[PDB]
Amino acid sequence: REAGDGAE
Amino acid sequence: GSGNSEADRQLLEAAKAGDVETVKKLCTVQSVNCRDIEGRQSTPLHFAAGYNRVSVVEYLLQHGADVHAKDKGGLVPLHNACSYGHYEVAELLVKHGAVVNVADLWKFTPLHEAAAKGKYEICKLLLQHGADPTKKNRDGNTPLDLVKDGDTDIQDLLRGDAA
Ligand SMILES: *CCCn1cc(CCCCCc2cn(CCC*)nn2)nn1
Ligand SMILES: [Cl-]
Repeated sequence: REAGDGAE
Repeated sequence: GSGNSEADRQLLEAAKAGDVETVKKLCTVQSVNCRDIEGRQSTPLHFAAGYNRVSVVEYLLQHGADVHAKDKGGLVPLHNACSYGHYEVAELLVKHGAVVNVADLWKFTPLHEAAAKGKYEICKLLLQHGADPTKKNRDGNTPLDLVKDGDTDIQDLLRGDAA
């Protein structure tokens, strides 16, 4: 499962 | 479809960066739900949600952004907000109509994301808006099954034991 876009 | 223009790429950048003035200039009915073709098909809203660009999120919601838009994995913006811990953003999305029990292609909900990433206040928020903690993803796992052992606050929350 690949990561959604974003940061935190 | 016909892909993106340079202006569309400029909009996606502004949304991820929090450059709200640029987003206001570039957002059109034709561009507000464009997709990042070379990435994972995030919309401006996916980016602004994931990168905690609250002013951008507010603007986009008020100018036709699709709260329900799916990226290549079936993530909607609320997944991104929850994964990355952005509470105000998550609340905003929920206020506009985001589906709290939405599942991606792998049947991960926003609560699975928040649990896995150790975001207690996001888990609590989602619960306060009707998130179902019994939902199982494609691996058979509930949000609780994704919680690290050190996140005992989250474990208590999902068992029914938090203050
Ligand atoms: C599905 C997750 C994909 N993923 C995450 C990682 C860890 C490295 C990521 C780099 C960390 C990073 C991103 N930013 C931007 C600001 C939030 N700053 N550091 N690998 N793969
Ligand atoms: Cl912002």
